[PDB]
Amino acid sequence: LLDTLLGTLVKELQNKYTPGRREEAIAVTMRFLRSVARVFVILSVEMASIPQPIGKCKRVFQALLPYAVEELCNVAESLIVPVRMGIARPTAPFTLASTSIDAMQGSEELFSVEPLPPRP
Amino acid sequence: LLDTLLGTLVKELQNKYTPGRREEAIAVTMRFLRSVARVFVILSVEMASIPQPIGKCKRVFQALLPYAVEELCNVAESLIVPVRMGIARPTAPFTLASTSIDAMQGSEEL
Amino acid sequence: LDEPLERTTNSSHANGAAQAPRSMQWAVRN
Amino acid sequence: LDEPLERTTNSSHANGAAQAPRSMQWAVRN
Amino acid sequence: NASSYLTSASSLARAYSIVIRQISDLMGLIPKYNHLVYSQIPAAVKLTYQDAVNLQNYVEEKLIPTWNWMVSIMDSTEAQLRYGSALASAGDPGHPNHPLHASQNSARRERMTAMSARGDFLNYALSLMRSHNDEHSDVLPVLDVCSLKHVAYVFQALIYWIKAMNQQTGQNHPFFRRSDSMTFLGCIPPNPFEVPLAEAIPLADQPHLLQPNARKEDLFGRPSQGLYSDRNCLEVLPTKMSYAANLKNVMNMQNREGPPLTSFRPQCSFMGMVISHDMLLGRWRLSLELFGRVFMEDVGAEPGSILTELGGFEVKESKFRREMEKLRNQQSRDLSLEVDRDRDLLIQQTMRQLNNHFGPMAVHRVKVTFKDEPGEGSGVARSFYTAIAQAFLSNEKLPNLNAPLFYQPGKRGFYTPRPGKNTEARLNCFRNIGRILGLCLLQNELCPITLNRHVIKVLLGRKVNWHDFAFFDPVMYESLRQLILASQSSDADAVFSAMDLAFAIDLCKEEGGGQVELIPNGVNIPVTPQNVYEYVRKYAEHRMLVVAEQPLHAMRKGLLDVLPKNSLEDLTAEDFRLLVNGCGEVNVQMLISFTSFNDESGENAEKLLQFKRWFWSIVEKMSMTERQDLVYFWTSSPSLPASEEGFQPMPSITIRPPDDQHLPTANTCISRLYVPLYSSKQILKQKLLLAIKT
Amino acid sequence: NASSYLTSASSLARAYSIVIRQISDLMGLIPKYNHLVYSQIPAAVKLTYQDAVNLQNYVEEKLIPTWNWMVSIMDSTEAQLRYGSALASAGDPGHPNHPLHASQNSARRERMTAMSARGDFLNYALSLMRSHNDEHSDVLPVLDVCSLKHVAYVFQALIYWIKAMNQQTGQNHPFFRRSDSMTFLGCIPPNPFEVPLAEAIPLADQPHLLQPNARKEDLFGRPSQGLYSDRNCLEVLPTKMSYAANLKNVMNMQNREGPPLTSFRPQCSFMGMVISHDMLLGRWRLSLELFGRVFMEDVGAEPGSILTELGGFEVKESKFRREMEKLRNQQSRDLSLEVDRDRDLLIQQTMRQLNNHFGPMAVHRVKVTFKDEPGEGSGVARSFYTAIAQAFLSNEKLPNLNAPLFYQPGKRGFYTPRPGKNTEARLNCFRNIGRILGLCLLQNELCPITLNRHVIKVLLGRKVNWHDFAFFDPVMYESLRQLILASQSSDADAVFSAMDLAFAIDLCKEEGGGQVELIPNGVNIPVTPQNVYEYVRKYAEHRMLVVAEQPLHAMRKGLLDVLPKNSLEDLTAEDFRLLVNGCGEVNVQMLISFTSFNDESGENAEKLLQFKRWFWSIVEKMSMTERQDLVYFWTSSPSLPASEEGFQPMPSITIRPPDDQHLPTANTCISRLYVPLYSSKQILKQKLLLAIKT
Repeated sequence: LLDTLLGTLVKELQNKYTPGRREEAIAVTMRFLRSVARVFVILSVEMASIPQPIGKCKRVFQALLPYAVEELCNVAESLIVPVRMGIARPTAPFTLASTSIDAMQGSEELFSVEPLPPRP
Repeated sequence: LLDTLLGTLVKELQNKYTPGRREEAIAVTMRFLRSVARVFVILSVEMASIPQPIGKCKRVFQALLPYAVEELCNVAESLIVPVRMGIARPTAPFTLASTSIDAMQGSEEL
Repeated sequence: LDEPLERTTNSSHANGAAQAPRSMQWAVRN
Repeated sequence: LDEPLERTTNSSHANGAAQAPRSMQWAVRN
Repeated sequence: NASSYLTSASSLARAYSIVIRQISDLMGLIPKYNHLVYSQIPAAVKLTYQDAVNLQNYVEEKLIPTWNWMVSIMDSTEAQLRYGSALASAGDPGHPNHPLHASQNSARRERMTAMSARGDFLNYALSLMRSHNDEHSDVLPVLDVCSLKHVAYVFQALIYWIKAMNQQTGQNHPFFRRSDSMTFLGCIPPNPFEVPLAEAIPLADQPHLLQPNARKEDLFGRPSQGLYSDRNCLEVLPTKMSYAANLKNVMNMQNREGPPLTSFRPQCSFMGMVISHDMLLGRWRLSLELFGRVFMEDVGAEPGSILTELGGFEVKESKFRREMEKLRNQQSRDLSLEVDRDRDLLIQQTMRQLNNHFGPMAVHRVKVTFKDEPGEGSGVARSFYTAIAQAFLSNEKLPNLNAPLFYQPGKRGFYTPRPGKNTEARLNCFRNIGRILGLCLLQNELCPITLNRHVIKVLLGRKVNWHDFAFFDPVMYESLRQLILASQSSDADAVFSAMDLAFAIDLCKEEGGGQVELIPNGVNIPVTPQNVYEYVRKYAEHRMLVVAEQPLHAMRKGLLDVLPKNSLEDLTAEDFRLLVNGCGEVNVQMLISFTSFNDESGENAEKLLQFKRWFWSIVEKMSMTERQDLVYFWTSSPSLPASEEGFQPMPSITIRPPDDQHLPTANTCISRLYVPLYSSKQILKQKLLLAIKT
Repeated sequence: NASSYLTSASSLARAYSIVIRQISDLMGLIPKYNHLVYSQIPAAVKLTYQDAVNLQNYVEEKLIPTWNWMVSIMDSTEAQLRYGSALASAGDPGHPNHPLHASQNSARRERMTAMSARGDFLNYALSLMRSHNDEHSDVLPVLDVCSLKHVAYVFQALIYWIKAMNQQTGQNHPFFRRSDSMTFLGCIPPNPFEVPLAEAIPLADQPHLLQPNARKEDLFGRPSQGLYSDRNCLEVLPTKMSYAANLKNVMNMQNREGPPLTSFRPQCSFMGMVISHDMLLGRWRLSLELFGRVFMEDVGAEPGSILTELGGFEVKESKFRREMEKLRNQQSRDLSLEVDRDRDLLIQQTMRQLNNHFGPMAVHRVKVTFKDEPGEGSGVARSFYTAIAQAFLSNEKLPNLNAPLFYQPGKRGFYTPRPGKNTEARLNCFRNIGRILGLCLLQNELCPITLNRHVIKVLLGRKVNWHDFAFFDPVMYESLRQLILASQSSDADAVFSAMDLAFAIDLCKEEGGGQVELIPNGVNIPVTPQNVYEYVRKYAEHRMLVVAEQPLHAMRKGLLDVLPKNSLEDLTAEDFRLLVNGCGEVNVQMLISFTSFNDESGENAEKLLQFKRWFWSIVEKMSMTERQDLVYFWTSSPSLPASEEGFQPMPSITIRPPDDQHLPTANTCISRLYVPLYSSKQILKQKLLLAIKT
C-alpha cells in the first residue's frame, strides 16, 4: 500500500500534460510529508537508542527526498524555536522505551482521537 | 564630597583649552558612571517597593544625564541578554527588604 | 465527590493559577 | 571532618556534577 | 527553597524593568532641565537641543530586539487565547475536550488522583509542530501562561516608557456615549442602536450575573477591533500561533543657537509609525486580563504598574476596606442606639436618634439595643440594619412625622425614590437613609436596600448617559431604540405621520401627575424629521434627573456627611453594589468555602463524611427563600459578603454529641451554629426547615 | 518527578537533533541516488544536478540562526573556562577564592551545612554586569555548565552534519611526530626539541601522575592554537565573556544535460569560508571535556556521539570489561593448576602446566591449588598472580630449563626484556609471560609486573616514535635533545669537530656486548654537518626495536593466543597500565570509598565515630611499603583496581566484639577483614603493624 501511494504520487508529479496538475500534486505531497514527518518525530522521540515504522518513514523520505528535506527542515525549525527564545513550557521527566510495543501503545492514544464536535 | 567630585568632573569636561583633556574626562566619567550604575542596580534589586543612597545615585545620574542614559542602557542590555537567549543560571528564591539596614548589610558583603 | 466540603485555611504556597477565570483555566497549570 | 568515612552506596539521583574534574569544579553545581 | 530557572529569569527581568524605569525618569527631565537641575545642583552639564535628539535616537536604537521579542511572544499568546475563546463558543460543552469543562480545572485534576509524563510532552510537541503551518483546527492549544512571568516585567517596563513619552449636536452628542466603566481601551464600543439589549448590555437583562469573579466582557457586551488587511504589523490582527511567524512579521515590518530646550517633545516611533499605549493595551486584552489575574502579588507590586491601574473588583475593594479600617480606627467616638421591634416606633426612634447624633462624622463603633429584649453582640447591629432596610422598603404608609419613599420602575428587586410633593420630613428621611448607608459602609456590614444604577451613580458623582436608562426601564428602552432605528428609514415621513407624537408626556402615579411638557412652548411642536435624538435625551434626563433631584441631593449629602470625597473616587456602581448589598443571591460554593466544621462530639460514624454530605445536599436542594431564611439564622443577615474579608468573625458550624430532642442553636455575635448530630437525612432536613422559620 | 524548564528544553533539543540527523542522512545519499534508491524502490523521483545545489543552499540558509546561537554560547563558555584556568595558575592556592580550593567543591559545600539565596543572585548579577565591558579581573566568573544541556544536543547535531559533509626526509620525518594518543585535535603540538622534558612530557619525569581521573593535558603537555588578529570570527581566539559581544562578532562576520549526479560533492560553508570539524573541536576543547565529563549518561547515549568518540578512561574500560565478561561467559572450558610456594619448582610447574594447557583460547575459570596448603577461594589465584610476578621480576638466576629475563633501563619500577642469546627456553618463557598477562586480563585480576611504554605499544600494535624514548631513558633523551639543539648553531662545524662521534655504539652489559655499528660500512663514516637526525633515529630504533625483537614477538604471540584482534583495538598504553597493574601507589580516598564497615559488635562507644577515625588516621599516617603489606592482607594483592567494577566481591571491614587477645582475621575469597574493637589508638596501630607483617 505504501509503494502504491508513492507510485501514484510520483506518477502525478511527473505529469506535464494537463495544466495545473504539477502544483496540485506538489501541495498534496507537502501535506502528506508533513503528516509523515510528525508521525516519525513522535515515534523517534518515544523510542530509545531499526524498527519497522521508522524504516517505513525512512523509505517514504527516501522516495521523496527533495521535498522531505525541506519539510524536515521546517519541522526542526518549529521544534527549535521555543528553546532559543526561552519560553519552553515546563514538563515532568519520563523514561524511554526499551521495546517497541509500549511506544505503539503510547502513540495510539495520541493519534487515534476525534475532533471537537459542534454545538447541538 | 559628592558635589565636589561632580564639580571636578564637570570642570574638566568643560575644558576646551588643553588638548586631550575632553576625551580623557569623558572616559573617566564613563568608568565612574559604570561603577555608580552597578551600585544603584544592586541596591535597587535588594530593596522592596526613597532611601538616601538611591537618592544620591539619582543625583549623580541627573548631574551627568547624557552619559548616564547611555551607560544605563548598556547595563540593562547586559542584564537582559541571558533571559532572551534562554541560558539563565538557576538560583534559589529570596525575600525582599522592608527596611534599609538589612540591604546595607547585604551589600556590604558584596 | 471531588469538591472539598470545608475551608482548607488557604494552605499557603500559591502560584496564582487558582485566581484565573473559568474561561481561561485550560491555559494555566498548578 | 567533612569527608565521609564509608561508602554511601551511591544513593542514586545523580546530575553528573560529581564527575567533573578538580580543575573545573567551580563551574558546576550540585 | 530550591534553585529554579524561572526565579532567576523573573529576578533579572525585574532588574531590567528597574533600569528601564530609571532611564524613562531621566529622559523625562529634558524639557525642564534648566529649571529643575540647572538651578539647584552646584554641578551640572550643559544640554543642547541636538543632544536630546541624539539621545532619543540612541535609546530608540538600543531597545529594538527586546521589543521584537516581547511583541512576538505577546502576539502568539494572544492568538492562542483568542483561538481558544473562539473554539469555546463553537463546540459541544459536554465533551471533555471543551475549554469550559470541569476536567480542565488544574485543581480538579490534582484532587482526582487521590495523565502520564510522556503523554504531556508528546501533546506539547504535537501542538508545537501543528502550529507552524496553521494546522491546529479543533485542538485546544497547549501552553502555560503562569510560566511567562519574565515576559510581563519587560512588557510593563516598555509600556511604562511608552506611556511616559506619550503623556509628556445630534448623534454625536455626549449622552449616547459610554463612560469609562463600560468601555475598553483601544477597542470600538458596540452600536447602541443597531444591537438589541440581549447582546449589548446583558447585565440589564439578567441582573443575577453580577459576581465578584465575573468578567467585564460578559456584563457589558463584546468589544471589536478594526485591524485587518495596512502593511505594518501593528495594524493587522494577530491570528497566527507560531512564534517564528510573528517574529518574521515583526522584523519584516521593521526593516521594510537653535531651538530652546523647552520646545523638545519626544514622539514614540519604534516601527516607523507613531505608537500609543491605548492600542497596545487593546491589542493584547486577554493576555493582560490573565496577567492581572495571575501576576498581581509580585509583578503588580511594582511602582507605576499597569496591572494595578487596570485592576478589577479585588484590587479596589481591598484598598477601600483598608482605608475604611484606618478611618474607623483613627477616631474614638462611639454611637449608641435604642430601638424596639416594630415599624412605626422603630422608624420614629431611628429618625430622632440619628438627628440627635450630629444633628465629617467620626463614628468609631455602633451599638444597638433592642427594647425589652436581651443581647449586646455585633449581630444586633446587623439585625437592626436588615430591620431598617425592610422597614424602609415596605409599602404600607408613612408613619406620621405621606407617600411611600421608594418604588420599582419596572425591574424586580431595585428601587428609586418617590418625591411625592417633598416636604422637610421626606428630605430628612432621605438624608437619614444616606447616613445609614454611610455608617453601613464604615462599619463593614451589609444593608439590604437595593437601588438602581443611576441612583448609585448620582451618589458617586458620575455622569448619567443613555445606557443607564436600560437599568431603569428596559422594555421602553427597547421601544425607543426601535423608534430611533425606524426614524432613519427611507420612507421618512410615512412613519412619522402615523402617530404624531408631541413633546409632552403622561407620567405615572408614582412619578406624579401627567401631561407634563419637556421643552418650552409645550405641546404645539410635533416630531419633525430631525428632532428625535433631542426628544429622547430630554425625555431620559426628565425621567431620571428632573423628577427626583431633591431626594438624590439629600441622599448624596447624607452619604457625604459620614464619608469624605477621597474614598468614592475610582469607585463604580457594581463594586458599590457588591460592597453594600453583597452578592445578592446565595450560592453553595462560597458558603462551602466559608465554613469551618468544628468537631466536638467525638463520635466516629465512618469518620463523619456522610452527615456533612447530607447537609450540603440539603442546602443545595433548597429554595432560595429558605436559603435566605437559613443565612438569617447564621449571622442575622439575608445576604453574604463578597469576600472573606467582610467577615470579622469567621463562619463556623460546630457539631454536638447526638441528641434527637432540640433544634440547633445560634450564636450570632461569633457567627457560630451549634448543631446536634442526627441519623436520618430526612430527619435532618425536617429539623432544618423547622429551625429556619423560627 | 516534577515539572521543570530544563527537562523540556533538553527533550526539545533531543528531538531537534534527531531531525537534523535524519536531514544529514537524507543529504548523504545524493551522489549515490541512482544506485541505492533508483534501483530497488518501484517509486522514486528524478534528481538533477542543479536540484542538489538548490537543496544545499536551502539547508545552509535554514540553519543560520541556531548556528549563531550555539557558536555565541560556546564561545562565551570557553572564554570563561579559559580565564578561570588562566587565573588558577597565577593566584595564591591558599586563598578561599582560588579555583583549586577545597571550598569550591559542590559536594563539600552541602556537607558543611550539616551562603544565602540573596547573595548568590547578587554575585551572579554582579558577574553579569562586569562581563559586559571586560571588567572582570581577579574575580572568578559565575556560571553553571550543568544547566546547559540543551546547548550540547544542538552542538552535537551540527558537528554530526559538518562531519558527515566533510567525510563525504630530515626533520619532517614520521618518527619525530606524536601519535593520536599524545596529540589534540585542531591544536598545535609542542616542539620536541626546544622544550625540556619537565614541561613537554611530564608523565615521563613523574610516573606517579597516572590516575583514573587524570586529565590528558597535565600528562602530555600544554597544547597551543595559532588563532589571533584575520577578519573572520573562526580565525580569532575567543577572549570576551559577553554573550552579546560574541553574538555581535558572529553576525558581523556573517553579513560582512549538465554534470552527472555522481560528481556532486558538498562543501561546508556557513560564514563564507570552508569549515572543518577539527578546528571546531580544537576551538572549544575545555567545554567539550567538561561536556564529556558531566553529560555522558544521556547526551552521550545518542547515535554517532562525539562525546563517546572523544571518551577518556571510563568510556573505554567499561566497554573492554563487558566484552571480557561476554567472551569469558561464552565458553565453559576450565583451567586447573597445582603449584607450591617457592621459586624454582613454582616456575617449572608453571611452565610445564601452561605448556600442557593448549601446548584462540576459551578459558572460562582458572583454579589454583597450593601444594601442602589449604584454600580453594578466588584469592588463591591472586596470590599465585603476585607470586609469579615477583618470581619473574626477581634477579637471582634462571632455574634450569641463563640470563635474567627483565631489566630496568634507567627508570625505577619499569622493566624491559633481556634477550641474552635467545634459545628456545627464553622464547617459551616470554610466550608464557604473555599468556599469563592474557589470562589476567581475561579473569579480571591484577598482575603486578610493570613494563615500559614501548613494550606495551609493541603488544598493542602501535608505531614507536621518538617521544617513546623518553619513557626508556630520560637523561640521555635530554642529552640527545641538547645535541640536536646545538647541531643547528651558527658555529656549525666548531662543535662538530670537538668529540667526533661515529656511527657505532658501545652497548651495556644487559643489552649485550659492545662496539656495534648502526648503518652499513661501520665506523668509517663520522658525523657530517647534516646527518644528525638519521643518527638519532637509527640509534633509537636500534636500542628499542632491534635488540629485543624476538622476545617482543614472543610476548605479542602469547598475548594473542588468548585475546583476539578485536579487543586491543582502540586501546592505549596508559589504560593498559591501569587495567593490568592498577593505580600503582595506594591512596587513602579510594580505599575509603571502597570500604563498607559492617557492624556486628553491638557496642555503642559514642556511636563508634572514633575507632573509624583512628583507623583512617593510622592508614593515612602509614608508609607506602606498609600500605602495600596492608593491601596484601586484605585481598592478597599489592595493588588496587582502577574502579569499583574491578572488585567482584566488594571490600569489607567487619567489626567484632571487643577482645584484646588476637590479631584481626582475613577472609580473602570474600575480601573481608574481621577486626576486634580496641580501646587505644596506639594499641590499634601496634596491632595493625604486627598483623600486616605476618
